[PDB]
Amino acid sequence: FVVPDITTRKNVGLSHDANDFTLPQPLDRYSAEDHATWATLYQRQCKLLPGRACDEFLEGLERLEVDADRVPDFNKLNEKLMAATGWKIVAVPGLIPDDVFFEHLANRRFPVTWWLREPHQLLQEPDVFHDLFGHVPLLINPVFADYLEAYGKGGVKAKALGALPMLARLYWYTVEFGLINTPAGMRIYGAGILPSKSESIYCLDSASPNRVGFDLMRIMNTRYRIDTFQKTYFVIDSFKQLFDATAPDFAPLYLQLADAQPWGAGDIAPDDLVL
Ligand SMILES: N[C@@H](Cc1ccccc1)C(=O)O
Ligand SMILES: [Co+2]
Repeated sequence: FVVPDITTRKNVGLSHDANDFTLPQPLDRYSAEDHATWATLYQRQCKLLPGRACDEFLEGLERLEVDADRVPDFNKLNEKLMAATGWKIVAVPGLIPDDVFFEHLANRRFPVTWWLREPHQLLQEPDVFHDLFGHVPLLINPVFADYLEAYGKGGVKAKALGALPMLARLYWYTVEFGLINTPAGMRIYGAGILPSKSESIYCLDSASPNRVGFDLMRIMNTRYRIDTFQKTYFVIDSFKQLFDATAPDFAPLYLQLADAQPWGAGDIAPDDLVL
């Protein structure tokens, strides 16, 4: 049997723009159970993350006043975020079209899935805990925020050249699953890792995954999988290094990559700096 997925179930009776796919955050749809689920996830992660999350992330939670005991009011958070870096979050029903996503980032709007996972499934699909808790705190960092805006603006060129998957790989291996080295050890900045109960341990503690120095061409030539822990994590030295490394013209890189065989998710390339 085919049954409606969680995105369809959660958005019953609600609407989305056919242009920018936003809706006002439906505060009335959050149950007591949702706020409790948020509180449980928030508590779990805030216990686990010290000494694992990069310090900028944990500071962002505090400076944005991300609620510990309820699903945050997006408008209230936006007061703090707009003052910091001129960004705002917008509510979306779930996954949105790539062009809309890029257009949002290009305009300093970060799309956040409004609804929350059920306590039964504390998942695959992005929810508000992943999108808000995982992605938003680093937007208070001006270099990271500029990186996301630049990434957004880059969507037009990528789409024109049939290279959106190459940009998607870059996003995945930085914004979603990135690690950052520090003198105190490796830390986490990827939004896919920070909300997780188990990958946050594995990515720093396990001998299994490869930890490879960031390399733009390598990353855009590297496949990924969505339903398993990462076999490779890419490591930056700073958000500045990441912004600068991604500032050159990607057009000739895309054309060269278009004609190449990509690395598998678990491969170590000949030129990898393995850490
Ligand atoms: N430099 C890229 C744009 C981009 C910036 C930052 C991240 C990703 C892409 C281009 O020429 O299109
Ligand atoms: Co994400």
